[PDB]
Amino acid sequence: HHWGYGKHNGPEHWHKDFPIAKGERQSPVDIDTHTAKYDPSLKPLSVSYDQATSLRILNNGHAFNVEFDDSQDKAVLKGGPLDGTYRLIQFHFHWGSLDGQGSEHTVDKKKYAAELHLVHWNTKYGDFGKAVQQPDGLAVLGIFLKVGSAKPGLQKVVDVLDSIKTKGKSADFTNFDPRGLLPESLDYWTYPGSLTTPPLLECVTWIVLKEPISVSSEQVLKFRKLNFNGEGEPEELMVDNWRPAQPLKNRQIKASFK
Ligand SMILES: CC(C)c1cccc(=O)c(O)c1
Ligand SMILES: [Zn+2]
Repeated sequence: HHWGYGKHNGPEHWHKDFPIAKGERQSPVDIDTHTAKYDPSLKPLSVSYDQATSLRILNNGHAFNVEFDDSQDKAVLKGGPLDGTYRLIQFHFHWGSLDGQGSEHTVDKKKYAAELHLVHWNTKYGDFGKAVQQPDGLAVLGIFLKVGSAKPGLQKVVDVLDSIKTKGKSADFTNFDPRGLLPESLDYWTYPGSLTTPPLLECVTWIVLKEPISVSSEQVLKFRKLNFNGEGEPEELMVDNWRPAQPLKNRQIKASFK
């Protein structure tokens, strides 16, 4: 009876195994565009993905993760609110059963169909496992997905999903270029928060882009054909793998843009 996104093991239950669920810097949050503060001290984000090396795609039972070689500084995030260099380890999405929900962060209470998380860890901590123990360990770049025109740079991902339908399945996934998932603008909001799944550790500088990417209805429909279950177990569609907005508490969201 481990955590998940059902009635009996979903977000309202997580605090029993993971008490930090009710902590002081949990994610996601609603982004109130009118009360976010423009911060002129914030730097442009530096997204350096030209040498990114993707390796594998994995159904981990709650998402599909596209994994990168993080054994060197090949795909790094810097600048913005960060001090130091953060290496890309993996990206994944959170999505809904319907186009009107699926994002974790919301914008003036608006839910997008999905949210992309590009996960990076602070190289001064040496590895991801160590980084998650630290208040500045991770930098997650969050990008909203709306349904409309297809995102061509997403289709290679969509096309391999039928090979990792069930929990624990993996497939080789080389030469995928994550630059193909980024919007035009790197205008962002930023705040200190947490992993949005167990263990809910409070180790994340969130960087949420203002501009959504468009994906097609067919693209997101293919996300919804994945399974939470293992092969040979009863079929539970992998949908609604998002945590709702948490209390902002003693935090202010900062904007990079006016
Ligand atoms: C694999 C889990 C712990 C995780 C790690 C890091 C970032 C995320 O956005 C997320 O949803 C989940
Ligand atoms: Zn995530």
